[PDB]
Amino acid sequence: HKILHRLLQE
Amino acid sequence: RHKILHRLLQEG
Amino acid sequence: PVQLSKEQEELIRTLLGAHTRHMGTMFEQFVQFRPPAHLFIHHQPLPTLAPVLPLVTHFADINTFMVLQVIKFTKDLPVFRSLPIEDQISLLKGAAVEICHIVLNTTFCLQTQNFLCGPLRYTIEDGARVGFQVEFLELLFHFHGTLRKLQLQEPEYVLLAAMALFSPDRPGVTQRDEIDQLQEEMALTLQSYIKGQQRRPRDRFLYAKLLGLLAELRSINEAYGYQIQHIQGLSAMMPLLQEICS
Amino acid sequence: NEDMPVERILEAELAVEPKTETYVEANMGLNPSSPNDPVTNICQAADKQLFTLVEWAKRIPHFSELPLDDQVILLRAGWNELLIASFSHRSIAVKDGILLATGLHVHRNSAHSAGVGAIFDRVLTELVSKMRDMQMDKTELGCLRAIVLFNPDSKGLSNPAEVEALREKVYASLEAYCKHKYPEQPGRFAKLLLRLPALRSIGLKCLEHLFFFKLIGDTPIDTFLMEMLEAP
Ligand SMILES: CCCCCCCCCCCCCCC(=O)O
Repeated sequence: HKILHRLLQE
Repeated sequence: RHKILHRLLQEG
Repeated sequence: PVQLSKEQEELIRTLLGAHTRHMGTMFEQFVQFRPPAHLFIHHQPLPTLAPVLPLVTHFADINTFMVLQVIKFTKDLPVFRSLPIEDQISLLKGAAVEICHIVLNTTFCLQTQNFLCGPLRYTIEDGARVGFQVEFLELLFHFHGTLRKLQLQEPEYVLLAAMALFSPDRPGVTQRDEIDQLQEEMALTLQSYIKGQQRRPRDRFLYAKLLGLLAELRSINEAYGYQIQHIQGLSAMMPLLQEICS
Repeated sequence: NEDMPVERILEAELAVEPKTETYVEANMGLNPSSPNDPVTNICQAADKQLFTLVEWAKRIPHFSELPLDDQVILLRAGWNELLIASFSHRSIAVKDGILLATGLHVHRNSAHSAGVGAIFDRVLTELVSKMRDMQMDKTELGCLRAIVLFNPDSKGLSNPAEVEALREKVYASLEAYCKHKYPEQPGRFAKLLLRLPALRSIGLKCLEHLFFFKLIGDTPIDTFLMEMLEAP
């Protein structure tokens, strides 16, 4: 799940 | 078309 | 500890009238569907290499039979018999399955995590043997853990059944006005009983949680339907369900 | 229950929604090449509203506190019913139509004409209609969009008792704001919950559609949206 992970972080 | 159900819901 | 009007009183009196006459005690009848031996002798599962078919023919037998009682149940209803056939059908196709689980859970043993239907005791690998994908059974079993844990007095159980049933949003419904208000009606009749909790061994937001479950039961209705087709010929064995899931 | 501030909720809702609410009409969608093809527009709108869904989640009391994987779980299996109820509420300000996040109204006619009438009508009669005939404010919406977020029963949840903790807190705040703000109607808190089973079914049916345009449909699906759907 590339996209989902990045968002929940930044 | 929904044979048995029709059948069933008929009467007692 | 709230009231239950003169109407709400009779509502519960007729739900059980038809429930005790058709469901509830139907679990002690499962034994007459040529139940495999290992069910009686719960001290061990189906032999690693035994034939499965004897069991499956029992499964589809009590399933088709259960759905039959659910129907016998809805006919002992003035209001349901009062709905046009095209809707009774849409309400049965939409509720029927959900309604079975609801009743079923009353036999569920919290400790063992098994269904004790009289002398028989069904476990989670039985369903697995019958072919049901793992997750479905995992999901489906959590549901009952959750539901049984709430501890719902018999009446608290029947109402919920009614609520699953009288859902206006079901596809095919034609008098969505009547059903929408029958739904509005049930919902309320139960919210009253919940507040009138003599012993408070249960939750505060019981109702609020129960809806989560009526919602989960929807997920369930749909997931089961996919199961009994993804399973070779099984669908064929219980033509009644086949229509409920059509 | 002061721990879950309704003000953070409504503030999170208010943070989400656009600042420029303009709307155009979508053609009857008979060609996947028109700048207004119905099917295609909803997928363009769901990709978009999926991004903003993340932030809306964040801005919800305590969601950032949760483990990084329990966040993804609750989202992965919720985004659907989330985005749905969002636009359902949003579209109360028009009749027989659906207002998109891309700033595009979608008539009931362009629906049937594009094959997806049945589900459209179910949204209308089950969510939108229902909300309107009950004046549910953006704060009440928020509590519901939140309760969906807090589905303890998710599969793979590292802590199903912890997530069920949050949902009982909102259960409190919500029944509070209701019996508070709307005293005349007591059982208003529950009226609001009645729409949950419906949102589920509606959520499920909506999925199938989405799977269908992927599998079949030439219908161009995009990134964020694509990733959210992965079930045989
Ligand atoms: C009403 C149309 C129903 C059939 C089409 C498929 C629906 C699934 C898409 C999820 C909804 C995205 C909504 C974006 C928004 O908030 O504007």
